[PDB]
Amino acid sequence: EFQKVVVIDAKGHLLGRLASVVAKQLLGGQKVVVVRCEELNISGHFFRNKLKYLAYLRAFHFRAPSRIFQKAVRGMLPHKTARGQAALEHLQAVEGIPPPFDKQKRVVVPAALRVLRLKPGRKYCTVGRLSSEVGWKYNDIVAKLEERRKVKSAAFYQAKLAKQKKIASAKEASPVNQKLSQFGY
Amino acid sequence: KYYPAYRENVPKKARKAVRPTKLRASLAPGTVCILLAGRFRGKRVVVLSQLEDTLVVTGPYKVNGVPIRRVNHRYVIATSAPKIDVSGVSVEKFTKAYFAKQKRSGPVKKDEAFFAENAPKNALPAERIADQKAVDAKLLPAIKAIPNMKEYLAASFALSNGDRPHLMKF
Amino acid sequence: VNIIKKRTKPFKRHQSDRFKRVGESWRKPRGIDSCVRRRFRGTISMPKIGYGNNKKTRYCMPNGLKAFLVRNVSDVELLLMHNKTYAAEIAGNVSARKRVEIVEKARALGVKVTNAGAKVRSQE
Amino acid sequence: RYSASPALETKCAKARGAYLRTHFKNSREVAFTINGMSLKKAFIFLDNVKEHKQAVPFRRFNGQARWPVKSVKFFYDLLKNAEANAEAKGLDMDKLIIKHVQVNAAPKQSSPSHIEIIVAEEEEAVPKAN
Amino acid sequence: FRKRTGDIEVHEIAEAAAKRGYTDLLVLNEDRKKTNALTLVHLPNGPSFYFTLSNLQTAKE
Amino acid sequence: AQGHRLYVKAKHLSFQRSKHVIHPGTSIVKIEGCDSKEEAQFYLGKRVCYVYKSSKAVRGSKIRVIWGTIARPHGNSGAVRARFVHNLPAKTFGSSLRVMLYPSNI
RNA sequence: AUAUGUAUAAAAAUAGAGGUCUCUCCUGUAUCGUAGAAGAUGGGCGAUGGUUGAU
RNA sequence: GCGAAACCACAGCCUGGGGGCCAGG
RNA sequence: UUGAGAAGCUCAGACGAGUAGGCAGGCGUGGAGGUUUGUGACGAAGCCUUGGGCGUGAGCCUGGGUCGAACAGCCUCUAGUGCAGAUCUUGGUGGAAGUAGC
RNA sequence: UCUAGUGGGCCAUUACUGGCGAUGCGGGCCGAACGUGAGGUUAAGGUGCCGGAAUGUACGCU
RNA sequence: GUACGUGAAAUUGCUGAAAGCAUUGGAAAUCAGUCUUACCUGGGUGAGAUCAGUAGUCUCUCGAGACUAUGCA
Repeated sequence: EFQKVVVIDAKGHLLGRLASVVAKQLLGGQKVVVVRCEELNISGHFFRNKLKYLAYLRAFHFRAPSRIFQKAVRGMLPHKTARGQAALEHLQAVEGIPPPFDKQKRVVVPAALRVLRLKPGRKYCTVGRLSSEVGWKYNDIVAKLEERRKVKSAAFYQAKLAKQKKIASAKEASPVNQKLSQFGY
Repeated sequence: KYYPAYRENVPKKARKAVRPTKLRASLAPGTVCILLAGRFRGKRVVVLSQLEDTLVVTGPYKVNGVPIRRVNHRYVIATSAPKIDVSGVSVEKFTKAYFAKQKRSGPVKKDEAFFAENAPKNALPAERIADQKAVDAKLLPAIKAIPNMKEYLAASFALSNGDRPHLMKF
Repeated sequence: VNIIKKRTKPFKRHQSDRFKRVGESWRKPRGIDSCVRRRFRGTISMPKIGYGNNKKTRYCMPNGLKAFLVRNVSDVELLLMHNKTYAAEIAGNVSARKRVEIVEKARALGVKVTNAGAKVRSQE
Repeated sequence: RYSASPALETKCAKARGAYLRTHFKNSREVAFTINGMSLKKAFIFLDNVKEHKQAVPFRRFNGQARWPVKSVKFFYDLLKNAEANAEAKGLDMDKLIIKHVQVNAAPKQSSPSHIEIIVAEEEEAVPKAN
Repeated sequence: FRKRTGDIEVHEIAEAAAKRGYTDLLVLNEDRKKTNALTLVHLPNGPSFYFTLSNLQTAKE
Repeated sequence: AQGHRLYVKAKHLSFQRSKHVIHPGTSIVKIEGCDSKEEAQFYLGKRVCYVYKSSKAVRGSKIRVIWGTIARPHGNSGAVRARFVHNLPAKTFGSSLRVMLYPSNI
């Protein structure tokens, strides 16, 4: 099932797997937005990606986690062609969750999840912490904003669940739900 | 002008005999089929008889407003809905000539074709309406007795998100 | 039979686009290092006999007839027995006096004329 | 023939000069400058350029602005001729607009140029009666 | 404007339009995708004029 | 909800091609919900179309349709090969096609 | 100063979470909306409903 | 104001690998 | 059954890179003889053309515009007969450049 | 019987043998000898993305 | 219109539109051609000719063409 706009929570996803999934979607005409890019995970110890980046530091050197992921997708696209540049403009990778996107459903990619792809006990790095060490200086405020949004969203879920309780109780109250329940619904 | 004037390459005798068309198994008369193409796409229609190539089908005109029409067996979805009693209505009158279109004619003279105000309308004649009403009379008790038929046929078939036709069983 | 054409594009000469001094008529590339003569990828094609069209529908215009150039009225009367096989074409140097006489004769003969509306007007 | 007909004959005037002993490139830049102006404004502009007030910009042959005296002298007389041709043709002098001024090269004899100017009246739209 | 159809002739349209209350029939003659002539007949038997149009420009042009 | 739809959404993926040579005469189409070559056998022979806009009022409409047909499966992941009456433009990669349900056999 | 119903918002973990000592997860094949001359014209029964456009 | 001439396959961002080729910046 | 341009028509099967080099058939130009009861001031030739057509091609036919006096097909004859280049010859015209410069 | 053209060199395995040279095409030496096409199927090499094709299945090391 | 028959290309200006070698198609602009009026059958009305249980002339070789009368079964 495909639609025009998807929001992907990047927490617990591997950088390469998620970018490759994202890149294939973009070339298919699907507008993709990736949020919480600083919770992205990378296989290997912290120093390994750290020496990878400082080698890259030794071209514009960008430190933000959202633009770290954007570079990963960019190498997986035909950027030299008008088709690739069109696809890239369809991708909006952001850190944290902007308010326009926190009120919408967020899907996850099972083929890219770290839990389903990394053996337990394997060391893994986080893009947010790696970026914060190479020059990024906004993880304090991003983390603080995350708590406020998480608190507000948690209250919304409680309100949604409380409203759900009434209809859930009224479901079995009506005898129609049990009159012809043989249909499987 | 009768002795040929040209080489007249006569076609070699083709050995393509005409055999009766084997329709689908699920297109039995009386079944409810979803119309897929035409002006009445998405309508659910009861099959009356199996013509040589098409199916003579009609929706009960008081239900969905689908008159007596032919439809190709490739443009109908045969559903597993319970069949409607159609043995009570004569169908032998519905032949190829019955559904044919008015042969081109319009006897005209060379003063009214110019200043073209003579074209009549092709309004369906009375006996077509009478046959449709007679069919409705012979079909309505069959669909009324079994529940949900009247509302099912007055409905329309339409897909939505999450509906996968390759897995849905009609 | 239907008039099948294996190819519809002209076989432009190599580098005819680069230079105005180089015409677009086909010349075989006589060069010994010519990449295009070597039939690399993307190199423009060269006239081969395989593009030759069906002997049954060679010389046939899209309407299945063959052009038969005609200079006067006596020519269109030759096509009396071949009007399903040939189409008359009035030469460019035939005047408008004769063109009318050619077209009127050919009309009774049941012959298609490819350029019957040329050099003339209608009065009705 | 004149290269362009941007108006109707009753509402235009033309003047031309052939094999004028000047420079083709300087004339082209002056012609580009005064194209599209009005006859009153162009006359002011050419006098200003003459008396070191405004400079003719160079766009294609920049190699910027300059004050080509020989070129503007030719264009001043040609426009005076076109204005006079509008008098004899019974044209108004307030809507006169330089519609098509063109400079073409001449047989090398140097770089002489052919200059043609067509001045028309400002086209107007009458109100629709509705 | 009645589109000319069939085997009707200018001497037959004139009679037909005469009995239908028309008083002047204009026939725009074209061939080869250009309107080159215009014949008008004054109904029912009035003088008929034959013109050859030229420089035919439409409002877009 | 609104309904009135009798088609399955599909995407124009790319042309049939090798690594460096492309074939515009056959196109690769991904259908919604079809994820294996066993399920792709259902949609073979169906009529797929590309619908787009224009500027000229051809018979009083701004709509234009290029029809087609599904020919065979492609690969293992439910992609199919679609032949269109006119080869689809290369600019319509990732565009949205419409897989009608006719001709039907189920 | 001047686009084919475009539907679905908790957090964190996979060597545990949520809800009230007890229960659930093991994907959304789910949930909300889905009949109408592309959505016509009327009548009855039961609740104060549902969907909305404009203030 | 006057006014050339030589010259000109074609043109002009870097790195690596085999001034346009390949992969990147 | 009409399908002998017997140099015609018809059946079948195999095959298809190509430098040097060999063989064959064709396209084009100037002039010659014959021929087309050939074309032409109701427009020859030439030229222009995002008009159309034919041939694998060399090329040919044609519509429209321009033009104003001659031209062509077919069968043979003949040759000062086919160009992208020779730091080719002659003429014309560019970028350099309104630069260097006076 | 005649009658044209050539009697170079390079690469690789074991003086020999092939290959290059007069030879384009798929892959990046391997594969494959070429008329114009339609369809089917493959060789070599491949199926995360760029890139057509399993983010296949199973057994193991890092 | 003497810088004069025709007036090619290179080349230059202006205006208009678009954009910043091949394959395949889209968009825009343009273009080619495209048919209905005929076939058969029946009748009515007249027409004639190659028809006349019909008369003449000329040219060819009995009858073959071309005619001029007269009739219309």
